[PDB]
Amino acid sequence: MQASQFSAQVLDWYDKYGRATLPWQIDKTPYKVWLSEVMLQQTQVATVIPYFERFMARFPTVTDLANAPLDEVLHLWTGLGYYARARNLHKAAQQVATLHGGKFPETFEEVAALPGVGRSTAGAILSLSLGKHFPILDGNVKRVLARYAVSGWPGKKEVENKLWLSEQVTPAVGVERFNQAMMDLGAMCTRSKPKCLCPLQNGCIAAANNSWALYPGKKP
Ligand SMILES: Nc1ncnc2[nH]cnc12
Ligand code: SF4
Repeated sequence: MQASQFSAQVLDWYDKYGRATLPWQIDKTPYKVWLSEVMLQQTQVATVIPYFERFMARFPTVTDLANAPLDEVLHLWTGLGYYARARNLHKAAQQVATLHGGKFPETFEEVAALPGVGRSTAGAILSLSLGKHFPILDGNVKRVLARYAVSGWPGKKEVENKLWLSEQVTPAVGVERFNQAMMDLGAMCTRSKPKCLCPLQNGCIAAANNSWALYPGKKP
């Protein structure tokens, strides 16, 4: 499907079903988006909501998080699992306080340099909070794009580079809505039995061939 049509269809879909009412989607700031992305990396949205609210109440700013004892951060994280995220979260907060005077960085390199934040997460933080022109590529997005019929295992460098398709379909105008739409689409284009309610159904190769099971490829 033509890139221009891909982004246009996803944006039109988001405008009608794009439920952007979650806490981290209102009065967005790099800090709030970063915090939510880290919590959402390996935890379901329903579970994350109360923690996000608790964290924002206890740590209104990144400096408050940086100055808090690690033990307190880990205690509040209890129940989210995958604590390496919490440890990196605290280190990143301290890096922001130390290197950026407490102002969460708004430039890609400085964001990506934070512990626990990669190319995709950095792109998400800046695109969603400031509308900066960056594409994303998490598990949800890989699924949607792979189902352009990319059958290789994303674990392979060449396949990962191929998927990073994301750049081609991601627009600058409306990037915040498009990136959120892609994540919503992949989360609600599911692993099993996708609900091809999808704005890409008229051009998706997997849908046309009823072959979604082949994309993305599984670890060989
Ligand atoms: N923006 C987002 N909305 C819902 N689930 C997500 N998982 C990762 N990012 C997400
Ligand atoms: S049409 Fe179906 S398989 Fe294709 S992107 Fe949409 S949900 Fe996924």
